[PDB]
Amino acid sequence: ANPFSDVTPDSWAYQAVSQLAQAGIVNGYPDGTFKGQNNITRYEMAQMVAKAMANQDRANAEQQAMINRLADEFSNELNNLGV
Amino acid sequence: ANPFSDVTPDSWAYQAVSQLAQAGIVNGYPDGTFKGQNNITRYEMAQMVAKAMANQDRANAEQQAMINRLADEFSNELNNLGV
Amino acid sequence: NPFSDVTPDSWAYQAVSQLAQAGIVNGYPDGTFKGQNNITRYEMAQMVAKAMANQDRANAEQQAMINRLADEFSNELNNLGV
Repeated sequence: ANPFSDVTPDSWAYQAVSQLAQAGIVNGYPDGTFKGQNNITRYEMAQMVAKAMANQDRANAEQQAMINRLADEFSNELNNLGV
Repeated sequence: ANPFSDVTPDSWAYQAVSQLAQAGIVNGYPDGTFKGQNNITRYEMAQMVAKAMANQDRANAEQQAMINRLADEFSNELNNLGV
Repeated sequence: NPFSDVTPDSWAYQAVSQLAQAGIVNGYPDGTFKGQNNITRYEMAQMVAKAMANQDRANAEQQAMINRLADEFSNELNNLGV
């Protein structure tokens, strides 16, 4: 539940956002976010998910499915952000 | 407007925050932000505006007027941020 | 304003400095603690919130530092959902 606990590189959600960054759908994230094996806070993840949701129409159907699932997973932080 | 939708370089607000960065009033933003002509999210723009409203003592009369206009234009995200 | 500054003179800046050195605070921008630059209350609060998320790493006085930071940045932490 804690918004500044971590999401780890071995998790589905980390790998999802990292792959959406590979795709250019996630862009504009703080430099070094995907560097090495550093965790990402749920709050930072949610910002990346919110931006992907705004760039949603450019995703393939599989990526749209990833965004949909991420949006559920981070709904509490997304609501905090006004999304 | 979604808080993580994009503000484009043609918008008054984009150009104003870029000018405030050149002047030093907006500082401490992500590197990359004003290099070239890439979009900035409303949420990041709002963080830059909040910073300038904190730094508004540095501003000349015309810059203070710009900042006031910006705080209006991003009032929704500024309210989310607690500004 | 959550984006008003915290200076390097401040107890709070130095405490998060110390906790980052201790490894309790991580994942902050690279230029955060260098060049004697101020930190916004917003970025301070994010680091404090990681310190709370990791508070089981801290000893008694580091916990006391975390507790004091959590009070100091309570408004920003609330806005962040913490």
